[PDB]
Amino acid sequence: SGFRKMAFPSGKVEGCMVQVTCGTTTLNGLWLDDTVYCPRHVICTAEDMLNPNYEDLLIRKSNHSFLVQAGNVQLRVIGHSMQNCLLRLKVDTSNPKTPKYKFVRIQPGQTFSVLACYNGSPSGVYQCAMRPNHTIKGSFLNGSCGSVGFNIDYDCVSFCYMHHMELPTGVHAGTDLEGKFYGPFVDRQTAQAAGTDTTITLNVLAWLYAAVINGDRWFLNRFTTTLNDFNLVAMKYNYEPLTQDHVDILGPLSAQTGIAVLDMCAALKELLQNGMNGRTILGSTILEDEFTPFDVVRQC
Amino acid sequence: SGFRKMAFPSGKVEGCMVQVTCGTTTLNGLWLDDTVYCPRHVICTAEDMLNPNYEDLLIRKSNHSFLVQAGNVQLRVIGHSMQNCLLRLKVDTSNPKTPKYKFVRIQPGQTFSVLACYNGSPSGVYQCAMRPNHTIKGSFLNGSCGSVGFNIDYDCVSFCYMHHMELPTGVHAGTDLEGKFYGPFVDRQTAQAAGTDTTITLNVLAWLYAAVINGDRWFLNRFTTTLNDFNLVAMKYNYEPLTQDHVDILGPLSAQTGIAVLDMCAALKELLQNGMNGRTILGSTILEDEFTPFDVVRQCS
Amino acid sequence: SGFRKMAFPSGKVEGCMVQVTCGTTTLNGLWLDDTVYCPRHVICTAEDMLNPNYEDLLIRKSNHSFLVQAGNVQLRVIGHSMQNCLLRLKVDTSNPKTPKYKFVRIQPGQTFSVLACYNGSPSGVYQCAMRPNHTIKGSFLNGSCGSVGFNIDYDCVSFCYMHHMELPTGVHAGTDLEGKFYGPFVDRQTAQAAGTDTTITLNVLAWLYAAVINGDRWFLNRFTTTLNDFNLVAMKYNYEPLTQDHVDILGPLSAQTGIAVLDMCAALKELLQNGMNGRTILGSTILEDEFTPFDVVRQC
Amino acid sequence: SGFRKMAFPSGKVEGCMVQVTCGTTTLNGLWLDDTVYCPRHVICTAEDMLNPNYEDLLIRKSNHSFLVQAGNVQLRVIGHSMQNCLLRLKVDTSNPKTPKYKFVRIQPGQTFSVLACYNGSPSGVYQCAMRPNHTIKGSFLNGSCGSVGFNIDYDCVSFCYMHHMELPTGVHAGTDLEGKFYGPFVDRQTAQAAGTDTTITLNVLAWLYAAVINGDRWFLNRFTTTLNDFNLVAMKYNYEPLTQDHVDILGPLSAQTGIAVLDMCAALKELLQNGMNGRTILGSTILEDEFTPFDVVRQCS
Amino acid sequence: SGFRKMAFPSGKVEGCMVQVTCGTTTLNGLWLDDTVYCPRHVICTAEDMLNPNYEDLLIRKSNHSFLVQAGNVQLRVIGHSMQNCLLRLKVDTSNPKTPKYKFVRIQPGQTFSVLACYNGSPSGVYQCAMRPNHTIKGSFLNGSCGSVGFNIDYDCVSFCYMHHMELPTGVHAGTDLEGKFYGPFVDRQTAQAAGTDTTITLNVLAWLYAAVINGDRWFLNRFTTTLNDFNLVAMKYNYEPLTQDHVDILGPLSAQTGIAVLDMCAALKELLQNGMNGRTILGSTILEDEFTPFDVVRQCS
Amino acid sequence: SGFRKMAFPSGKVEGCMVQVTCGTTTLNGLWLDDTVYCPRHVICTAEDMLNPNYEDLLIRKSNHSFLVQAGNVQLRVIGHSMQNCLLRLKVDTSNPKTPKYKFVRIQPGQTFSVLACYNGSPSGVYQCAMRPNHTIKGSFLNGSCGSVGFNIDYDCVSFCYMHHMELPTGVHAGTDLEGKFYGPFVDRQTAQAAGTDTTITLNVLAWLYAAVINGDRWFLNRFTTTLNDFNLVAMKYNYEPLTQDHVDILGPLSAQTGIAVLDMCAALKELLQNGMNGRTILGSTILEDEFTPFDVVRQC
Amino acid sequence: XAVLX
Amino acid sequence: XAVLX
Amino acid sequence: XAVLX
Amino acid sequence: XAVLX
Amino acid sequence: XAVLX
Repeated sequence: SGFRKMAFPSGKVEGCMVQVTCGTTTLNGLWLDDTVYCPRHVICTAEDMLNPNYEDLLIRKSNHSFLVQAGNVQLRVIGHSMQNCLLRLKVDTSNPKTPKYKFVRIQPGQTFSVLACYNGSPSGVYQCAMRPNHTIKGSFLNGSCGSVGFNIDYDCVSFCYMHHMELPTGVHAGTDLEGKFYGPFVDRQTAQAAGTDTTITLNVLAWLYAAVINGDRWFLNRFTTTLNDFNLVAMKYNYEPLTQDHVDILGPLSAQTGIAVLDMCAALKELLQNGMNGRTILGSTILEDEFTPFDVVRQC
Repeated sequence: SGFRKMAFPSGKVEGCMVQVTCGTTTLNGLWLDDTVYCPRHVICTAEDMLNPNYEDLLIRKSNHSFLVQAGNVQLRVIGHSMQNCLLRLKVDTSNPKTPKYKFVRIQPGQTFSVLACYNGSPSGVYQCAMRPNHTIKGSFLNGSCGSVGFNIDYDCVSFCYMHHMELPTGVHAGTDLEGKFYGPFVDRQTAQAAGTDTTITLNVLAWLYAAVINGDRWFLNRFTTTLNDFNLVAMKYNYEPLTQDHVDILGPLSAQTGIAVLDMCAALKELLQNGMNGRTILGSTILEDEFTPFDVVRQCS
Repeated sequence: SGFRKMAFPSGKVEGCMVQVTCGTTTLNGLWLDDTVYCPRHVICTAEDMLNPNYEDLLIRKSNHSFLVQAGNVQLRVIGHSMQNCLLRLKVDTSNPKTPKYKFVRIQPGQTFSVLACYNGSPSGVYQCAMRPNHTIKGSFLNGSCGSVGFNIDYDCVSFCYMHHMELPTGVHAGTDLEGKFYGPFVDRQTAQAAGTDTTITLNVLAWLYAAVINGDRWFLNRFTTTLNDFNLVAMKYNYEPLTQDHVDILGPLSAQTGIAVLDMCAALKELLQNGMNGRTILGSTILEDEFTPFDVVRQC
Repeated sequence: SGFRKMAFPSGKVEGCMVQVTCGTTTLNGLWLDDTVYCPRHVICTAEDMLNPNYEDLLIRKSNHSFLVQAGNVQLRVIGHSMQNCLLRLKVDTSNPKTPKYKFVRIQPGQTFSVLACYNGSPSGVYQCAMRPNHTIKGSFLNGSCGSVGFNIDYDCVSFCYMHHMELPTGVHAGTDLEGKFYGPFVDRQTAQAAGTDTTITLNVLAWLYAAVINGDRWFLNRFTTTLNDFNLVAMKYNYEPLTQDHVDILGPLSAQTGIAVLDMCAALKELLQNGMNGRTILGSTILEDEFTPFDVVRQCS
Repeated sequence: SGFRKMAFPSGKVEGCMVQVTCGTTTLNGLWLDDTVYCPRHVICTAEDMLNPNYEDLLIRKSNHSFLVQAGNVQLRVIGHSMQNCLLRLKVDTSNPKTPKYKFVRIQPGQTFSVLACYNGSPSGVYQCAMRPNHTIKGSFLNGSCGSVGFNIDYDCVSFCYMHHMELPTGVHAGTDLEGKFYGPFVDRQTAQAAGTDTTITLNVLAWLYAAVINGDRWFLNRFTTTLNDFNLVAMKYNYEPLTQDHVDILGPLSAQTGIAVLDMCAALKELLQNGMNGRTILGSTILEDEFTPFDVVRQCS
Repeated sequence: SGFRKMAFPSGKVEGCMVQVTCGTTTLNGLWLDDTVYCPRHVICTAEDMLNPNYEDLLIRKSNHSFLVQAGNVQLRVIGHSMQNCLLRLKVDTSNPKTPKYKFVRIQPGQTFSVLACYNGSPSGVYQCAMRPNHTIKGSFLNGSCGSVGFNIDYDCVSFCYMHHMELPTGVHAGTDLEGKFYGPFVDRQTAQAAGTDTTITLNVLAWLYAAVINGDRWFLNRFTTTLNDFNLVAMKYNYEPLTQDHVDILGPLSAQTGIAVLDMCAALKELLQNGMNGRTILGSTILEDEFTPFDVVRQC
Repeated sequence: XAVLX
Repeated sequence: XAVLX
Repeated sequence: XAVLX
Repeated sequence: XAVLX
Repeated sequence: XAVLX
């Protein structure tokens, strides 16, 4: 038994993470075969980042501006070429640890693991859900900006996130590995701000089922109610207000049948509410009321 | 096993039923020890009906304008007096079958048993509750006024109601056994009408238990829900419109737990409406949307 | 910014993960060098039931009754010792990927990534705390035994947890690699307790500090103000600056309550700036001012 | 315990309250020793209110165009004289119930009580603060003028407000007991509107203490613990005691965020035995404890 | 113009305040004609506090263990007797300032005026309502027990409350003027606690009118609505999710009628919730969706 | 003043309506220039209509099968050619009465006039709204099947409906003049059935505004409430249940201010509900309750 | 209908 | 179910 | 706290 | 429920 | 407003 939020074994992905220094600026990079991907904006310094003019910044650079490092090994940068918001750096080495892999674009509600790393080295890993507002809430310090999000199945790593920024609300945005931002964000430090996010139903039901397999089970049952949360739905269908001596009064039949009044109320309450759906109670329909608590204890 | 409307065994109270006559007009009355109580309108003719003067009509009646009688064994009326809405009429003998008895004044919501009588003779016993509005929904035809209602209370018969009139509605009014009307009404054929009702809850809960006891408990195992119903609450609580497709995706789990979606749905359907109440699902005090359904099939076979 | 239970990257550890098998039972083995460790009940077959007799279980299965498989090639098992509650299984070929490693005994209050594996194959990773009650609250279904909890800490993989069993109430408990179970439990099958547990007070302060470093910073004495600092924050809301003799006259009240007037000031100054979040001060929401300190003194 | 807004027993002032009428116009009067003060404009009609030349508009009038009534008792006015915005009527009788009294001039920010009178009689007592703009926020009705405002020091009633008019904004304004208006106002149905009104700082603090003294401590930003004091509320709720090493371990974070350990103890302590009341720490309703000091430095370098 | 909490003018009731002493302990009492009522705990020492035997402690007290006094003008205590929770104590003289008076027994929701007194001497008057739960939220410090609460009822003073204890909550209990406690409570320092409250509606409506009268009526001109709020009802009643764009399209009309969309929206927002009630829009008894907005700009300039 | 449901002057459209007989079967036809459009299925008889095979029915026919008639004049049928669900009949005469015209596809919620005609002659005209369930509810007898729906503006007639069938619920479907059915209907007599239709909001508000310009105005005002529809929202925010002697009791202040209790209740009711939105009532917020109905009448 | 039986 | 019409 | 004043 | 594993 | 990152 047990249920924990659980990231995929980071291994397969660990070995494709490279450093990408370019000035005093260092991001991470996802290095697959002979290409390394990583945010553009690495071609920036503090003093840029404004509303910067990329490509007007890119190829002010060229191949020698990029310091790619797989830990030990420096990798050499044949060709550089922008791609939406990424950078496809071309390099003199196919990465021997490259995995069976594919680029996908995750849908809101879906989940991946994030392998969050700084200076091109795995710091930690944790699971993360794609909000329906397109931001996603992880732990990202500055200098984490290459680290990726993925899912695994059998052996095929599936990259669906690469991390660019942190909206001022404290959430994070990013891009698929085509470099197109998830949501309506531009990679550029402006007055932008996350959508108005909403809870992910099917994942809450999903979770509930999980609460049930580890037999947490309680909620499943009929709920109960309180007193003046009942009178609240009395006056509705036109019933006398129920009261505290009205309750200890039903004591006897509570005890006898073993069912609190307030849990009976609960069901009286739905009987009003959602009707009675072609079911008979004591061969009846309309809820009988000319029987007192005692007229019952006598007859039984 | 079984639940039917049951009236207290009329035996003891029959003993007490007699008829009262004010030359032509005939009510029935209650013979207890040596007093015979009966509605004060017996001292009428269907001429004073409209709006009578009782204190006047009574004050012109002799002590033997009253022919009380029981079986036959006629009783002479030694004394008489108007007490609220009854007449007392003391008689020349005492009912040798007066039981242990009491003049309680029932309270709206309380059932009692009624002994429809016609000219001092039994006929029918059925069960009634004094509605919250102060009428009761009985079966009373002419010349029944004076019929009574009673409850048995360990060895003692507790009389709580005697029958006077009927509102145009179709219901019935009446008095306690000390001449006080149950309600606003008065004994005159001047069109009064009854307050508005409302159901008595206590007795509906009492009734609900009765159903449990008799093996009808589905209404406890509560709800299941309709999809469009849910999405109403979903929208209220900023949840994501649950859709046909979703319901399938869930299938696999909704299967092997045994708890199909829309029911589990009724469960989320107000897990938000009214809290987790101090308690915790999977060690959590919030609801957790950061798990896909595959995520959960995955983390357990 | 952000904060989540995130575990150590699992790369270093996934490569030492094999499936020990003893005839009818397969489970997980940690494979370091020539020593492949694993839980000491891999041997059994059900009728070791509630009462297992260990020590003597072999001239019975002297070697060769051990599959132990990695990747999908195999390990000839050239030895076997009964290390406390597990078995060291000296094996023909050594492990090419055996990461520099300590072996530790962690102590209650502390955390360690667990890497849950089923059949020598990893499937997910996540954090775990050794409760001061000597249980951990994890996610292990059957097949999990032998999965390992490990920290990292500088290039060198520590180890601290070989997974053994699940007490009645959901939690689990297990051994270190030196063999001694964590806590007062035994790899029997008899119902056993599970301390009382307390709340890890060092952690809860850490976490609070975590929240402070995130700006989630609303708790306490971060307050005291001086006069001028108030007097100006004052007429920002039309509150008639207050002089020295004001303070002097509040004195008698200051003393009954033991709240320096300047702390009241501070206390109010806050309410002027962040309002009230709607709570009653004596049943208002609008600070009252038709009471003089005199009439307050008079009434108390 | 408790804290309500209370006023001085009107009693002493009740018996100085007399009615001053001069033809249809009736209002109130303060009757001390052998004088009654009351607004001028008692000598008015509702047709000369806007531009009334008071000096001279009194005369035309005389000692017998004022009947002053104290109960059902008259007293001869034996001399009229205006006194700034008052009238000094001299009656032929000294008030047997005149109390130790004295005139005063309240400074803004000092509560006084008010006795609302209509037609010479007290209706109700309630208490006002004299806003720094110089209006009070009372509850005065047409015919109420001459209702006074007093305070009470032991034995001696101390008047500081007679009540004249009512600005458009919904507030009120009057004079002291020698008729010198409070603020820039005159009894002159015209242009008068209230200079902008700042809050009385002092009385808000006083009020806050009133609050503490009464149980309401939440708004209180403080305190401190010692690892000892703290350790004793820690045990209360099964926590580990903070051993002196923990205080050391913390060091690093305690240095990063400029917040000495204890202050976080003091801060937790507090929040332990009070709750969060619907607030979330790192988006969590419950206090978390599965992150060691390291995992925190680890993640927030 | 103006609305403040007003207490009845305490004059008449001050006349009646005296202090009562049972050797050391000092309540205040009510002097009316020649009886002086006061809480029965005065016959105590802070030793019997816990849970005293009154009938015992009283039966050991002489007739002059009682030093009643008024101003000074000391009164000797000719007789004495415990009547529910008060002592009567008949005195050697009669308050020459007993007013016309009555011992009504107020009902929850009814305000009355309270005259906080300390050792037989006035001090404070403020206004209180007897909460539905049977406490009242007063201001009472030590040695005030015996303070009373009253209402003036034309010429007659109707005393309704006298002060006994204070619940841990911070509220206050007490008795009517015939020794019967208002509520479940009893006069012993044994920790009772108060029922749960609930607001008194009648008085909130009464209060609401007061606001109307004083020229605060916005809350009548009712609502306007938020868009997401509407679409909740829209979805409930199978209406079409109203959207940003729609709101513009409507502009032109929302302009020249003067009634901007979201307000008109609050108007549809339950024209469905609760009917058209017998009435008719544009000769229709249903709502009519078969007209575009252009359709309507078109059919009228 | 006035507001009536009002169709466009049928004139411009009247003169493009032709008869189209083909066997014992006669529909209407919309004749523009040298083309006449009309439902296919005219090439059907009772005994077909099943699941018929059009085109397998069309060109079993040819030009001589079609009897087109503009009242008097027979028109000649050069070329016939199917088009989705229409028929484009080509003819030896441009229709002299053709109007400035355009083919559009109306959106749900929009409205047109229907010129409903039998045997190619205008019977009547009336306005009609396109439900959001794609059916539309008009009066259509059998033999009306050509008649069209249009809007006018200045002089340009805009055809957006041509009428094919009547779903068994009693509503009608049809097609734009490209012959593509509005909604998911096939022109063929089967167990098909209209969607689950929903009310058209913006048109109801639209209408309301119209109720206001002819000063119908009532609803606009605050609504009122009933008694036990109030207690229903009392117990909510925790208020004593209001009662009938509680009401005549407020009589005095009702009369004085001229405002029924139940209309005050109404507003008390919203004050609970939607809050109070930063507005002050008697300089207050929290709704005062220590003032009785009289404590008010006295003070005023 | 008010009807005294 | 439906009629053409 | 029950507290007879 | 006290078991391995 | 936002940071790259």
